[PDB]
Formats: sequence, structure tokens, C-alpha cells
Amino acid sequence: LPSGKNILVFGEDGSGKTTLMTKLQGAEHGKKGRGLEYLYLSVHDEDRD
Amino acid sequence: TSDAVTFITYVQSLKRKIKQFEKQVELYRNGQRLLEKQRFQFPPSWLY
Amino acid sequence: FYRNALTRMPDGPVALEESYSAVMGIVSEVEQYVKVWLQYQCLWDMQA
Repeated sequence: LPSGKNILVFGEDGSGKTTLMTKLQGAEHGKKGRGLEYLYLSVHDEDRD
Repeated sequence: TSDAVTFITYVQSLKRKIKQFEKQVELYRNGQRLLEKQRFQFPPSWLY
Repeated sequence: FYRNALTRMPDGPVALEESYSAVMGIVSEVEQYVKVWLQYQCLWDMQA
């Protein structure tokens, strides 16, 4: 099964990039910090379950 | 015309089996996906 | 509240980077140490 995918992004400081990314997995907000951050995408497929 | 009528009667006989074959396809889709989510080693001779 | 100390770094991003670097020290070894161990699950995929 596919695994190890990765996503990068740039957004200007305080452009809601963290808000969008945290909304993708459903969390209202993560942590607005400095430097590279890290988060998830919990991708579920019912066909492969 | 005998050949044509034989062909058309054969295909109209196939018509009824078309729907049984379609439900066979659907139930086997269900079964194959279930077997995948049961994680069974499909043999090399298995036809996908 | 002050958020500029990273640019105010006396030694530059290196002090940050090395910190971040240690990350894929640890986790990498972790997954490595997991991988071969996780390999044992294959025993079930192979029926008697």
C-alpha cells in the first residue's frame, strides 16, 4: 500500500497556512511557531480499508 | 437466415443470464474486496 | 511579544539546524530498528 508521501508549502508569515493545514485533518488550530513545522494527513481509503 | 436466427436466439438466451452475471460481478467485487481486507494471499494462479 | 531571536542567533541557523538534525537521527534509527522487526508479520501472510 502507498506510504511515505510528503507535502511542502510556503506561506507568508501569518497567512493562515497553519490554519488551512490543521483544518485538512480536522483540528481547529495547531501551533503557530517559528521555523519548519510538522503535521499529519490521516488519509483513509474504504476500498482498501 | 437460419444462421442469423440461431445467432439472435443465442444472444437472447444470453440476455437473461446478463443480469445474473452482473449480480455475480457485484457479489464478487464485494467478496474480493472483503478478502483483500481479510488479507489473504491470492495465489499466483488467481485471475484478477 | 518578541519573535525574532532565531535571526538574532549569534551562531546562525546552525545551532537550530543541528537540533532539528538530531530528529532524523533518533526517528530514523527508530524506524530502522522497527523495520526488520516489523518484517516478522510476513510470517502470517504465508499460510501453511
